Amino acid sequence: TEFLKPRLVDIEQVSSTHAKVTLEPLERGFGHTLGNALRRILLSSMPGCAVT
Amino acid sequence: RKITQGDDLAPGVLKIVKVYLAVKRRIQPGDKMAGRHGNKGVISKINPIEDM
Amino acid sequence: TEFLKPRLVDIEQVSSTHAKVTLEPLERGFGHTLGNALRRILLSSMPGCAVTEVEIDGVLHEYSTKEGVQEDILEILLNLKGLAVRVQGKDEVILTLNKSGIGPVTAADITHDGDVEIVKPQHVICHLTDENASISMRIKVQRGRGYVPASTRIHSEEDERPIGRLLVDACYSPVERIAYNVEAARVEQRTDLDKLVIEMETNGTIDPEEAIRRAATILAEQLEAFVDLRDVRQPEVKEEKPEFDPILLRPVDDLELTVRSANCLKAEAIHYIGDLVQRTEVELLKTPNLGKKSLTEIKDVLASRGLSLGMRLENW
Repeated sequence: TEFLKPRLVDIEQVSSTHAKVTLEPLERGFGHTLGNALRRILLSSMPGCAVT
Repeated sequence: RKITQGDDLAPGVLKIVKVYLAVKRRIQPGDKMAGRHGNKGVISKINPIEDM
Repeated sequence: TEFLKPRLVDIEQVSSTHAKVTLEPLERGFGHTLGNALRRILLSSMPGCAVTEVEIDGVLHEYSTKEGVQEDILEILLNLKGLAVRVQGKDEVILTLNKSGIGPVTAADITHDGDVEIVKPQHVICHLTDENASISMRIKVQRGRGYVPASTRIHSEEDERPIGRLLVDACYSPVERIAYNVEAARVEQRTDLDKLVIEMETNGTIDPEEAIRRAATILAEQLEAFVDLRDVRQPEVKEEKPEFDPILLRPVDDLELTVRSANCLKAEAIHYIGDLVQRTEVELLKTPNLGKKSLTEIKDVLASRGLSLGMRLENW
């Protein structure tokens, strides 16, 4: 179905700190769901390491 | 015979015709909103449930 | 790789169309936001059940009424269209309303001794007035998908439907209402995390403790979307036509072939064998009435000319 296994095809780096990051194709506007629901995940419980 | 009634349409018109339209003027930006206490203004974006 | 995919949790059934599963423990805030995702799927795009098409015993359009009823048809059909059910073979059933004689007209006057569960056996349509009066119809019904009103295609929707063949509000989606609520975590190990609570209520087509995966799939199958990173796409393949020598400048007339072939290759518009020389054999299976024998004639009638199939060229 149009949940067409929508892999992250189009990333476009800007130099070793930043890319465009895009996810396609989506259900007649469904970037409105993912871009606010999943974007909260990306601010909740994430990896890396630092001073404590 | 209020439907099959006729009326004169003045010298210059034998007949007249009409159509009526139920225009479903949906929720959209640029349209205007308010509340009872004098707050009045334009709908200025539609926001995903989490964009709020 | 450290996924969690949690299971098993809770039950609180209330009445067939509403039950109340809930979720704890949750990590530090998850229950505060996640219940807004399904608020799209459990409205717009869901499979479930609806009426698709109707044909009636003396009523060419719903914008009207029938001389013997005690109620009137447009604002009846607005209530009839909600009759949505379940089906257990192939997706469709063309049901019938079988009704004659004095009194109410109901979901108990409809064909129901087959692969179908009419979960609405208390719906009512109208009345009849004499012991020989009638109201009857065919009723196409599917599980289908979406929230489709009786005008959605918006053009080619003037379409030639034999006058009385009503297209219908195929609103297959078994929910519009869905929402959620929250607590602190209450699992007696803790008082120190969060907890999700669900308030789904339905079209009666299902209960919230009966089935779910396709109704959460535009959120679960949105994960492969970020990994396993191979994708999907289609091409352009033709050239702009045409010049000498007139070996390609010929219709099917030149081939010496049969008549049903000459009707369906005419529908498939191949009025120059200059492109029948290079169209793929699988790409002739693209219009019906063109099957296993006509598709097999092509394989030597082209060769009989002193030509062949399978001859792409860099200029035509």
